[PDB]
Parts: sequence; C-alpha cells; structure tokens
Amino acid sequence: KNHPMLMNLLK
Amino acid sequence: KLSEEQQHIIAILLDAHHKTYDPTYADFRDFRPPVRPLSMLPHLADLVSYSIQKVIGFAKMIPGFRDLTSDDQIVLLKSSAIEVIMLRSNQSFTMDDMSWDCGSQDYKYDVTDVSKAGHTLELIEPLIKFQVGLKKLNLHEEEHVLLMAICIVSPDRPGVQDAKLVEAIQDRLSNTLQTYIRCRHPPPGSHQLYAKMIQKLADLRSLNEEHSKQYRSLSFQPENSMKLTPLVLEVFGN
Ligand SMILES: CCC(O)(CC)CS[C@H](C)C1=CC[C@H]2/C(=C/C=C3C[C@@H](O)C(OCCO)[C@H](O)C3)CCC[C@]12C
Repeated sequence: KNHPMLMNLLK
Repeated sequence: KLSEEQQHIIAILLDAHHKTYDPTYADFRDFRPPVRPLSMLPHLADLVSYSIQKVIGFAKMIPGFRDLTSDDQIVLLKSSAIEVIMLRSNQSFTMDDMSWDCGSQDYKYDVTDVSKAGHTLELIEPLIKFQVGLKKLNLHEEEHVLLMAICIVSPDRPGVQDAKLVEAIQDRLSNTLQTYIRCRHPPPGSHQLYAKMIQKLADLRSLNEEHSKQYRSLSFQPENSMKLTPLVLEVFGN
C-alpha cells in the first residue's frame, strides 16, 4: 500500500 | 522421512541464506561510522537498512513466497523484518561476552551501543536473553534458515489478505522442519526442539512489539527520524 522501495526490491 | 521435496526446500533455503548473509561483514565499511547521545543510531540505522535488504532477498527465495499477492508479500516483510533481523543476527552474536561480533572491534556491538541507539533495557534485556536462548538450542544451519522462513510467512500477520495461502505455504515449511528434526537431529538435542523453536517465534512477537514502541517514540522526534534511512522509514513505518 505505497511501499515503493520495498516493492521495487521484491519485483 | 523427508521427501525429495523437503530436502529440496532445505537446499533452497540454505543457498538463499548463503547469498544474503556475508560472514566476512565486508559491507559494514559502507555504513556511517559507529560512534561510541544516540551516537550509535546512524551506524545501527545503516546496519538495519542493509539487513532489511538482505532479509527481502532471502524472503523472495522462500518456496511459494512468490505466489502471494504483491500486497501480501509487502505485509509479511514489514511485520517480520525486525524479527528476522533479530533472528539472523544470532549468527554474529557471541555468548563469550553477550555481544554481536561482526568481524572487528568497530563492528562489535554490545548493550551500551544499543543503548546509544535510543533503546532501553525493556527491549535490550529480553533481546539478549532471546539471543542467549536461541544460541542454547545449537540449531543446525538447516533449522536456522527454516525458522527464518517460517517467521516470514506467518498467517496471523496484521493486514494479511490471503491468510489461507500464507498458512498453506508455512505449513509446508513447518512440516519440513518437524520432519528434519526427527530424521536429522540426534537426541538429546532434538528433545522438544520444534516446540522450543516455535516458542522463539512467540518471543519474537513480543520483541517486535516492544521494539515498535521504542521505535515510534524514537522516530517521533524529527531529529532522530532524520538519522534513519529511507528504506528503514518505509518498512518500519513513517
Ligand atoms: C534502526 C532501528 C533500531 O531499532 C534503532 C532505533 C536499531 S537497534 C535494535 C535493538 C537492533 C535490532 C537488531 C539488533 C542487532 C543486529 C545485528 C546484525 C544484523 C544482521 O542482519 C547482520 O548480518 C550481516 C549479514 O547479512 C549481523 O549479524 C549483525 C544488534 C544491535 C541492535 C540491533 C541493530
């Protein structure tokens, strides 16, 4: 829910 | 008796750990220098930020983790991050002097250093006791990586969506651990080993709880929040 950095590291 | 899949799961987790935990601790040189009010916060904040990155990399390799929703993956990491860091840190912790020894004196952290990061005994004491108790289990590296993976994929995490799927994935990891202990952990060290490890997960929820309180208090003042990292703020909350 809007965690840019965390999401990027998970992609 | 440990199917091919269960052995497969373990081999995968061992490799994932090996690719995310560098025992040489060479990267610590990139962190802001440790200084021994809150003189250790810049350094430990960087340490934690680096660690969050490694725990994320570990998590993505957990068999089945990739099948969860982007939202679920996010929820699990935000809630378990601090727990897995405390858990993985047991590898550098040494009962010789109850400190986290990461290769050198500069990178050897003790109670006073944590204190210099803004924390109180209410967290530190039970944290050392946890490290002490975890070390007492003398877990096989296989058991260590399975516990971190089980910690990450917990169904009761706040905000979890597809709890059913998360539980299913964890169950496969739990059954893998239970069976590994029975088949590979010789007595007397295996006695009640599983229950003891699950109890460590309970200890971590408590530690998570206390850490979050001291973190919110600490991060409530802009000047402290200013010393953290962008990743730390995003993951541990803003
Ligand atoms: C930034 C957030 C803080 O709460 C400060 C406001 C940090 S202090 C807090 C009590 C804490 C949690 C983990 C603890 C510790 C962790 C240590 C390590 C993390 C681990 O990921 C490291 O592995 C490097 C290989 O990937 C190494 O074992 C040392 C010991 C000192 C205090 C630490 C930083």
